[PDB]
Amino acid sequence: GIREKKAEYFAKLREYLEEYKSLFVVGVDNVSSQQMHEVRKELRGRAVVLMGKNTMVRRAIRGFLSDLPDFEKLLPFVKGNVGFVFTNEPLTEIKNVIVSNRVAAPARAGAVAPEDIWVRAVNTGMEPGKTSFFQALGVPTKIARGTIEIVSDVKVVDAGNKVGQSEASLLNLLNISPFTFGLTVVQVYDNGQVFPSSIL
Amino acid sequence: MKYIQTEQQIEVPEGVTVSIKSRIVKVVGPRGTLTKNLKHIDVTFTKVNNQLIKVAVHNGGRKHVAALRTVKSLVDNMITGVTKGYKYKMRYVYAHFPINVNIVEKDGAKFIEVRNFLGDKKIRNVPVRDGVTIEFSTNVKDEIVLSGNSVEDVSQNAADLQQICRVRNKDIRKFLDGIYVSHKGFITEDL
Amino acid sequence: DPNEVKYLYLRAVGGEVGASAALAPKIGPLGLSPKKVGEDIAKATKEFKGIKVTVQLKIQNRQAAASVVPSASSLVITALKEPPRDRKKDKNVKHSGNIQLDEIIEIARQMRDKSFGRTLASVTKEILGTAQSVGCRVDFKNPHDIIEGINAGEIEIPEN
Amino acid sequence: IIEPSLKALASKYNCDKSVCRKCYARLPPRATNCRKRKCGHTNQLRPKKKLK
RNA sequence: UUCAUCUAGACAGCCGGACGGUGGCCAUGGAAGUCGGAAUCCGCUAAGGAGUGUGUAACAACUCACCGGCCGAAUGAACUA
Ligand SMILES: [Mg+2]
Ligand SMILES: [Zn+2]
Repeated sequence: GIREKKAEYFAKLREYLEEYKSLFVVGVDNVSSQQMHEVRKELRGRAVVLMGKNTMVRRAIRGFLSDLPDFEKLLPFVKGNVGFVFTNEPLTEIKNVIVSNRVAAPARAGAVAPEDIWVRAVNTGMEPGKTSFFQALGVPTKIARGTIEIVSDVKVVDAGNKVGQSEASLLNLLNISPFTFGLTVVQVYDNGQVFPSSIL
Repeated sequence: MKYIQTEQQIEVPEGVTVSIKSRIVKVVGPRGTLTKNLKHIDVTFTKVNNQLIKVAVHNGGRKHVAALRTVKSLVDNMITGVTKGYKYKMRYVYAHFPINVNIVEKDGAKFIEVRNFLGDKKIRNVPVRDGVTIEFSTNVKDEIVLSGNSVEDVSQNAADLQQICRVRNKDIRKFLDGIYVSHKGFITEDL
Repeated sequence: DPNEVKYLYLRAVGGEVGASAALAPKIGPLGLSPKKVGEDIAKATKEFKGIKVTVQLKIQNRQAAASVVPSASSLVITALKEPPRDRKKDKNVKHSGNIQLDEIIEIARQMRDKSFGRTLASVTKEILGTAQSVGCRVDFKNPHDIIEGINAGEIEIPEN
Repeated sequence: IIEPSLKALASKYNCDKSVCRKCYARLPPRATNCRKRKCGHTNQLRPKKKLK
């Protein structure tokens, strides 16, 4: 019975193509449902977020490419967890609304670092017992009456580089959040031609 | 059901040469050469392009074709084992009694010596199997690095280190003392 | 220590001076007299006597400011308009009094801001949805049926 | 006193397992059948009783 | 043998998520899904149970049904002798 179940979804994507003239293909990776749950709230009425599994979607376009052939450039850009934010309103205000949600989540395990962390001088307050992290990674520090003291800005990891388990676990109890969480606009489909979101 | 023909592919990287007789596999790589006898498995190897070898069984039963995938895994371990190497990380677990472990030589035998295990006055002796290197890694408290070409020698000797430190006459659930492998990886980082 | 502001969202029994055995374990640590919390809650929750209603407390560096959060489940109980219940002896009190369609809307309208629903019709479904668990009958019409009627269009929900 | 990570690691080998009900044999935590022939390779398994 | 899932993307795996009304209703001192009693809702949704579990005095905190990427072709359940 999945066929009639799947087909109804197939129709819903079809309709959005005609009336909505733009898209925001966004790299929504590493966002909670809770966080993404409020994302729907602000978008009320102005726009909508359409998403499905790429497997059916990429085929589904081909069936729609029969009459609307202007979707070739989408094919490479449809990879991973990506949402089609169809747009019938000025594109600039869309992203501004979208980028708003920027909850920095502290040292999320597994997450790839999006920022060149500058570890400025911070007195930890951490106990001597757990300091095994500190000694293992070098991290010149001094346990001053229990309170460890970060000396100076050192970039252990950089943007786009996975934080190693050692520092990743170490950074958690320090509660610094380099992992600003937000829907990451990669490209923008505009009236027949998808362009990188960077420009907009 | 006696599958007519079952095939598996073993990938050969550029820097390795493999010479296999009837069942005697000789893999030659950057850090050494490893050998194994496969006379008990009754399989067929054949080249494809000198960078891919096919291992084949014709008329294989449910049990017989099961060993085919083993041979792929068993040989592939050498291919990555002579190129990228094997290292098992061990931590000691001790509540009160620190585990006194070091390297001692008796008649040139390179025995790993253990003292004071849970207050035990036995001196535990575990041989270091041929080819595995034993080293105490600093920057991590109570950690051993066990490395070598062959996964069989490194892992089994690693198990023998674990097996000699079983707690006796006691609640294993609370007296959690022992030496346990913490990580199973490759010696070369991200190679 | 003037400044530090802290929120302490927690429901409290209405129209009564709260149970000392339940507020002291939690409120006490934050430096507030047990007597004070009851009088603030009791008068604020007077109309909600015998009804546990969610009440946030603005807590300002050893100071308090209570505020009854407009909880949908708590507020719908008010809609049934039941004077103080003798719950002490009235075991299994089933608040199923009848309520006209509009009264759901105004509770729903109160929840329009916080709920993300595109329509009050969707919002009414939630307040109907809670009333399903609450058990209230809605103008002698099943809340599930009304919710279908919301989709079916027979009961025209005012947009405002 | 052992560090909790080390305690969990030791329990992975000492406690985080299952037991054959008919055989009392110690079996891997997610094994489906008993490994010892004395119990008929039974699927009657129970979790290892935890601390307290 | 019967029934199901399957290139309109199957199972497995790394995990690729797991909200809101709401701390649903009665009682337990304390049960916030998860000690017990009644019924098993709606909304955003790709989807999330008035909750399969661990668990807290209660929260909490994980974890799981549900599917929340990637790889790419057969698989799952119950019975039969
Ligand atoms: Mg005893
Ligand atoms: Zn058994």
